[PDB]
Amino acid sequence: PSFEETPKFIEKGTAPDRALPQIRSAINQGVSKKRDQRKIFSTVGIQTSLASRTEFDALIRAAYRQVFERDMDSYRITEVFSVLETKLRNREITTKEFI
Amino acid sequence: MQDAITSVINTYDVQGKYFDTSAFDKLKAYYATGELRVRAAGTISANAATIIKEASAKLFSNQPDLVRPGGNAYTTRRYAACVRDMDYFLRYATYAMLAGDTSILDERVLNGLKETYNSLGVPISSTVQGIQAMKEVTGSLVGSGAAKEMGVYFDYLSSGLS
Amino acid sequence: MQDAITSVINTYDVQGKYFDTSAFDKLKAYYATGELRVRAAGTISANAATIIKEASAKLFSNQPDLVRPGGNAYTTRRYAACVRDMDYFLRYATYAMLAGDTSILDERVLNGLKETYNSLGVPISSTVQGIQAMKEVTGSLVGSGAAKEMGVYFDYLSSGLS
Amino acid sequence: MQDAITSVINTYDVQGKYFDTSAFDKLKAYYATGELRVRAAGTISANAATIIKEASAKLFSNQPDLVRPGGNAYTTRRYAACVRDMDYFLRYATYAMLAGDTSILDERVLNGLKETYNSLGVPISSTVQGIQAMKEVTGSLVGSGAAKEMGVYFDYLSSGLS
Amino acid sequence: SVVTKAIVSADAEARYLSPGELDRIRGFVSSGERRLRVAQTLTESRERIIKQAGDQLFQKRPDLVSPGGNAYGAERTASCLRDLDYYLRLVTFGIVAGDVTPIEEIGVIGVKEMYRNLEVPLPGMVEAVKAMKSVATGLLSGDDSAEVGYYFDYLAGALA
Amino acid sequence: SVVTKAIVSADAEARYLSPGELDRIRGFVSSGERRLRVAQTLTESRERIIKQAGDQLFQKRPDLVSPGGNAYGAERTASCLRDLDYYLRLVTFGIVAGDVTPIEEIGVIGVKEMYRNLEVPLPGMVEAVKAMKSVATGLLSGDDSAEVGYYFDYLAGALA
Amino acid sequence: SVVTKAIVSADAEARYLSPGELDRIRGFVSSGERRLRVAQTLTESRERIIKQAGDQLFQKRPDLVSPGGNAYGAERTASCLRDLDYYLRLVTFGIVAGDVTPIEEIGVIGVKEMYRNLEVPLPGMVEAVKAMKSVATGLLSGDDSAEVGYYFDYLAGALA
Amino acid sequence: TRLFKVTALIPSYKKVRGGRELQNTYFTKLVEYDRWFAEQQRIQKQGGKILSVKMVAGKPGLNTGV
Amino acid sequence: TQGFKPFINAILDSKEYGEVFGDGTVPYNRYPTLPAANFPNTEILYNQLTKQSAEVVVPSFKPVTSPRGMDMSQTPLMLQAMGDIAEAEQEVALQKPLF
Ligand SMILES: CCC1=C(C)/C(=C/C2=NC(=C\c3[nH]c(/C=C4\NC(=O)[C@H](C)[C@H]4CC)c(C)c3CCC(=O)O)/C(CCC(=O)O)=C2C)NC1=O
Ligand SMILES: CCC1=C(C)/C(=C/C2=NC(=C\c3[nH]c(/C=C4\NC(=O)[C@H](C)[C@H]4CC)c(C)c3CCC(=O)O)/C(CCC(=O)O)=C2C)NC1=O
Ligand SMILES: CCC1=C(C)/C(=C/C2=NC(=C\c3[nH]c(/C=C4\NC(=O)[C@H](C)[C@H]4CC)c(C)c3CCC(=O)O)/C(CCC(=O)O)=C2C)NC1=O
Ligand SMILES: CCC1=C(C)/C(=C/C2=NC(=C\c3[nH]c(/C=C4\NC(=O)[C@H](C)[C@H]4CC)c(C)c3CCC(=O)O)/C(CCC(=O)O)=C2C)NC1=O
Ligand SMILES: CCC1=C(C)/C(=C/C2=NC(=C\c3[nH]c(/C=C4\NC(=O)[C@H](C)[C@H]4CC)c(C)c3CCC(=O)O)/C(CCC(=O)O)=C2C)NC1=O
Repeated sequence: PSFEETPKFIEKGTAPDRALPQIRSAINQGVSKKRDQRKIFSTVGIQTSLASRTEFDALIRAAYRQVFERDMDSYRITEVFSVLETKLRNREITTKEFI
Repeated sequence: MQDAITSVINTYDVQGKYFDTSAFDKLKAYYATGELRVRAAGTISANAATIIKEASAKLFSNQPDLVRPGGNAYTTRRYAACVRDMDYFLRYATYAMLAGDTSILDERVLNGLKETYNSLGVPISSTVQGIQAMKEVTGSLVGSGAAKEMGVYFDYLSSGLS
Repeated sequence: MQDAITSVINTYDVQGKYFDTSAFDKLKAYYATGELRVRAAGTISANAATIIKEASAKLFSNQPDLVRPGGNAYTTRRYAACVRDMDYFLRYATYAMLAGDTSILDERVLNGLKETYNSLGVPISSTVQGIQAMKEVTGSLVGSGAAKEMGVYFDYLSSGLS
Repeated sequence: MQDAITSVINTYDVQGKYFDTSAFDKLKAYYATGELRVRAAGTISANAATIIKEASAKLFSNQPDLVRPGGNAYTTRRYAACVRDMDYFLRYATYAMLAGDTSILDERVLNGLKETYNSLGVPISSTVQGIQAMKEVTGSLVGSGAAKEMGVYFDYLSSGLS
Repeated sequence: SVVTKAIVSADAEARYLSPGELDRIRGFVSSGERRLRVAQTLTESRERIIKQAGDQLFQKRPDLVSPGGNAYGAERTASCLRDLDYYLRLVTFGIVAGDVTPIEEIGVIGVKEMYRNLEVPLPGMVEAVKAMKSVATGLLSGDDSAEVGYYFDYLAGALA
Repeated sequence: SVVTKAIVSADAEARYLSPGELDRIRGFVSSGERRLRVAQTLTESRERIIKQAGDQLFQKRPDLVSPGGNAYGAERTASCLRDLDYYLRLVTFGIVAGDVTPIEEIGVIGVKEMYRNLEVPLPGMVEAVKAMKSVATGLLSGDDSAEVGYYFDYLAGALA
Repeated sequence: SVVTKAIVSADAEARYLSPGELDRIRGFVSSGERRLRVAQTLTESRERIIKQAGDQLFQKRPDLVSPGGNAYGAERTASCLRDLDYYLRLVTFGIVAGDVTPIEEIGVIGVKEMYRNLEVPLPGMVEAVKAMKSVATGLLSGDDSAEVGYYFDYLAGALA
Repeated sequence: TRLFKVTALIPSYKKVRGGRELQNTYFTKLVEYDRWFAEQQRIQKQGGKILSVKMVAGKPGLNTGV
Repeated sequence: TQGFKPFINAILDSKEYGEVFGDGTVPYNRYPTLPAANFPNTEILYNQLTKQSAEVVVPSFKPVTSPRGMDMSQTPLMLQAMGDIAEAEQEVALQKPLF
C-alpha cells in the first residue's frame, strides 16, 4: 500500500466552495482595479523638445483629460493652449504651471 | 478590467486552485485566436474613421430627425459629440475583442452610461441603432470570422445600453 | 473636534453663560481623570503592535475564511489594509479616551465608514469582531479602570459600525 | 533617445536618401552585435544588486572618508542616495549598451548632473572613481568581449561627469 | 525602433529589461536580414512604385489634377509625386526600424497642419497611400506583404 | 498580463493600439503554448516542490522549526508550507500571464506589513523562495529555467 | 526639536506662535536640564554599554560572528560595534533634542537600503538595539529608563 | 513686471525615492509675478536653495500695466 | 470674495498639491484612505461621467458638536473622579480650625 496522505499544507490553504455568483463577487470585492490599472503621467525627461516629442504630447493630452475629464478637440484646446504647450515642450514651464 | 488570461487566473485565485485541464483548455483557446484578434484590431484601427463615417451615415439616414433641429444630434457640438461617442464604442469594442472579455465594457463604458444619457436627453434606442450600424460596417470590414467575434462585444454594448 | 473641556465650554457658550459651580465640578472631574488617561494612552502607544497582532490573530482564528483564498483579507494588500484599519481603530480609540469625548469617533472614524465598507465588500460584522478582540487585548494591558474606560470607546466604534 | 538603427535612419533622413549598401552594412553590424548585447544585458539584469554591492564596497574601501562623519556619503540617507545613483548609472549604461548608442546617457543622466552635484556638494572625482569601480566589477561578469563594449558607455558616463 | 521602445518601457518602470522584452529584442534582431531585404526591394523599385501610385491616385481622383485641384500643373504634380516619394522612404525606414516611429516623427506629427497650410486634402493623401500600399505590397511575398501593409495601414489611418 | 498592460496603456492615451503593441501581443501569443507547458510542468509537481523546498529551508534555518520558532509544530509548519504553496501558485499564474503582475497584485504589495504582523521573519521567506526556485528550476530545461527563475528572483527581491 | 516643530507649524499657518505653543516651549526648556543629565549619564557609559550590548548580541546570535556571518572577522566585528556606537550617539542626540528627529535624520532614512547593500541582517540590528536598550536602561534609574527606552524602541521599530 | 525666471535647487531630506528626481531638484521655470511670493515661500519651506531669479517680461518700477 | 482664478491658485498653491503631485506629474484619482468618508466621496466623484449628475456630492459635513444624551457623566472613571473630589473637599474642610 504505502498510503500517501494529503499533505497538511494542501488543506491549510483551501478555499470554501463558491458557485459563479460568489466567484464573481470575490474577484471584484475590494478597491477597484482602476487603482492599479492606469498610467501616471510625469515629466521624467529633461532632454530638449526635439526628441521624445511623443511622450510630451501624451503628457499634454493626459493633462487635458485630467483637467477637463475627457478629450476636448471640439473646443480646439490645442490651438487655445498652443503657446502654453510650446512653453512646456521647450521647458520654460513645469507640468504644474501647465495644469 | 480583466482579459481572458487574467479571467482564468482570477477565478482560480479566488478558488485557491492550481490550473487544471479546463483552465489550460481555455488558455489554449485564447492563444489560438490571438492572431485573428490582433489582425482584426489592426484593421479596425486603420479604418476607424471610415467605420464611423458609414455607421453615422446609416444611423442619420434611417433617423433623419436626429440631425435636424429639435434632434439630440442637431448642432455641430452635439453632432461631434455623437460621433465622438461612436468612436468610444468602436475603440472599446476593439479593446474587448483583443482582451477576449467584456469586463472592460462594464468597467469603462457602461458604468453610469444609461443614467448619463437619461440626464442629457440622449436617445438610448437610437444609440443602440448606431452601435448596430457600427456592427455591420465593422463586420463587412474585418471578415466573417472576426465579424462574429467583434459582434459579440457590439451586442454586449447594445444589451447593456438597452 | 471636542474634548471634555470643549464640551463644557460649548454647553456654556450656547447659553451665553459664565461657568457655574457645576461646570467647575465637571472640569475638576476631567482634570482628576487626566493622569489615568495619559497613563493608559502611553501604555497603548507602547503596545500598539502587540495589540494589533493579538487581535488580528483571534479574528482570523475565528473567521478563517477571511484569509483563505477569495476572502476579503486574502491578499497581501487586503491583509495589510485590514491590520491598518485595526491600527486606525486603536489610534482613534486612544485619541477619544485621552479627550474624554467620543466626538472624534463620529467625526474622524464613523463618518461614511459603513458605506465605505459596503462599497468595498468589507464584512462589517467581522470588523466589529476584530474591534471586540482589540478591546479584550487592550483591557488586559491597561488595567481594570482603564479597561472599562477604553471599552466605552471601543463599544462606541462597534455600535457605530453595526 | 536614439539607438544605432535610429541613428542611421536619422543620418539618412537629414540627407533625404533611401538606404544604400553602406546603411545596410551598418545595420547588419548592429544585428550582428545584437545577440551579444542581449546576453550581456540579461546577465547584468540578473546581477545588478551584486555589481552594485562590489562597486560600492570598492569605492568606500578606496575612499573611506566618504562614509565617516564629514564625508558626503555619511548618513543613511546620503549612503542610500549614493548607492541609488550608482544603481542608476549601471541601469542606464545597460540601456545604452542594449541600444548601442550613447544618446540616452546625455539625454537622461548627464543633462543637469553637473549643476545638481555641484550645488548639492557631491564630489565629482569620487563619483567618477565609482563609475570606474562599477565598470571593473561588471567586466568580470559580462565576459571579455561584452566587457569592453560596456566599458565604452562607462567611460562615456565618467567623461560626461569629469 | 523596437529596442528603443523596450528600453523606454523599462525606464518608465525604472527596471532592467524583463526576459519578455529581451526575447522580443532577440526576435527583432533575428528578423533583421529579412527586413533589410524587404527595404532594399522597396527601395530599388522606388520609381515604379511612385509612378504607379500616382497614376492610380489621379485615375481615382481626377479632381486633384483638374483645374482647381492642388496637383494641377506640372510643378504641383511633381511636388505631389515628391511627397509620395517621401512617404515611401519613411515606410522603408519604419520597416528597418521595426516600428512606425520614423514615420511618426518625420511625417505624421503635425501633418494635418502642414497640409492645411498647403490646401492639400487629407482624403487625397489617404487614397494616395492606399494606392501605394497596393502597388508596393504587390511586389512582396505574403509574409513580407502583410508586414509592410501594417506600416502602410498605419500611415493611412494616421492621415485620416 | 501583457494584453491587459497593452490595453491599459492604449486606453491611457485614449487611442487604438499601435502596431508595436499589436506586434508585442503577437509575440506573447506565439509563445503561449510553451509557457502553458512550463506552468503545467510546475503544477504537476506542486507537492514534491513544496516538500523539498521546505526540507531545504528548515535545514538552512533549523530555528524556524525549533521550539519557540515561528514554524514550530505540525500546524505552523503546515502554514509555512502553505505559504510556499501560495507563492508557487502565483509563480505559475505569472508564467501564463507573461509578467509578474499576478505575483505583484496578490502576494507582494504589503507583504512586509503582513509578515511583520505575523511575526514571520523576512530572511526566512527569502530562503524559502530561493529554495523553491532551486527545486523548481531543477525540473525544467535550460530555456524554461531562466524564465521561471526571473519570477522567483522578482519575488525574492520583493521580500528583501 | 520641539522648538523647531512649533516654529514650522506656526509658519505653516503664517502666524506667530500661540500662547499654547509658547507654554509648550516653556515646558520643554523646563525639562531640558533633566534631559541633559540623562544624556550625560549615557555619554559617560559609552564603552560599558557598547561592550555588554555587543556581548549579548553575539551570544544571542552566534551566526553573525560565525563563519559566513556578516560580522565574521575582527574588522567586521569592529564595524558592528562601530555601528552600535553610532546609534548610541544618535540616541543621546535624541535625548537632548526631546524627540527622535535627529535619529530620524541621521540614521533612519534609507537605513534598509544601506543594510541591504551591506548585506547586514535587519533582525540582527533589532536585537543589537534591544541589547543596547537593556544595558542603557539598566545603568539608569527608574525615571530615566522610560524616556531612554522610548528612543531605542523607536529605533528598533525603524529597523523592523 | 509679470514674470520671474527662477533657477532653484530643491534637495531631498524626507526620503530617498525610487524615481530619478533629476527632473525636480535642479530646475528653471517661469513664474508669473503675483505667484512668486507663494512659490518662493513653498520653495523655502521644502528646504531648497533659490539660486537665481531674473526679470524677463515686464519692466521693474512700472505703475500701470502690472 | 475673489472668484475663480484665486480659488484655482489656492488649490494649486496648497502644500498638499506640492507634496503629492509636485511640479512634474499630472494629477490623478488618489483613492484616499484618509480622512473618513473621503474614499466614498472621491469614488462617487470619479465613478461619474461628465454631466452625469448636477447634484452636490458633498453639500456640507453634519456638525458633531453636540449629541443627544449619553452625557458620559455616568462614566465609571468619571464617577471615580467625582468620588475623589469629595475627598479633596473634605481634606480642605479639615484643614480649617476645629471650632
Ligand atoms: C468611454 C466611455 C464614455 C461614454 C460612452 C461617454 C458618453 C457621453 N456622451 C456625452 C454627450 C453626447 N452624446 C451624444 C450622442 C447621441 N447623439 C445622438 O442622439 C445619438 C443617438 C447618440 C450617439 C449615437 C450627444 C448628442 C451628446 C451631447 C449632449 C449635450 O451636450 O447636450 C457625454 C457628456 C460629456 C461629453 O460630451 O464629453 C458623455 C459622458 N462618455 C464616456 O467617457
Ligand atoms: C496569497 C498571498 C498571501 C500570503 C503569502 C499569505 C500568508 C499568511 N501566512 C499566515 C500564517 C503563517 N505563515 C507562516 C510562514 C513562516 N513560517 C516561517 O517562519 C517561514 C519564514 C515562513 C514561511 C516560509 C507561519 C508559520 C504561519 C503561522 C502563524 C501562526 O500560527 O502563529 C497567515 C495568517 C492566516 C492563516 O494562517 O490562514 C497569512 C495571511 N496570505 C496571503 O493572502
Ligand atoms: C550614523 C549613521 C550610519 C550608520 C548606522 C552606518 C552603518 C554602516 N555600516 C557599515 C559596515 C558594516 N556594518 C556592520 C554591522 C552588522 N554586522 C552584523 O550583521 C550586525 C547585525 C550588524 C551590527 C549590529 C558590518 C559587519 C559592516 C561591514 C560590511 C562589510 O564589510 O561587508 C557601513 C559601510 C562603511 C564602513 O564600513 O565604514 C556603513 C555606512 N553608516 C552611517 O553613516
Ligand atoms: C537617473 C538620472 C539622475 C541621477 C543619477 C541623479 C542623481 C542625484 N543625486 C542626488 C543627491 C545625492 N547623490 C549622492 C551620491 C554621491 N555622494 C557620495 O559622495 C558619492 C561619491 C556619490 C555617489 C557615487 C548623495 C550623497 C546625495 C545626497 C546629497 C544631499 O544630501 O542633498 C540628487 C538630488 C535628489 C536626491 O537626493 O534624490 C540627484 C537628483 N539624478 C537624476 O535625475
Ligand atoms: C480612520 C477611519 C477610516 C477607516 C477605518 C477607513 C477604512 C478603509 N478601508 C479600506 C479598504 C479595506 N479595508 C479592509 C478591512 C478588513 N477587511 C477584512 O475583512 C476585516 C473584516 C476588515 C478589518 C478587521 C480591507 C480588506 C480593505 C481592502 C483593501 C484593498 O482592496 O486594497 C478603505 C479604502 C481605501 C484603501 O484601502 O486605501 C478605507 C478608506 N478609512 C478611514 O478614513
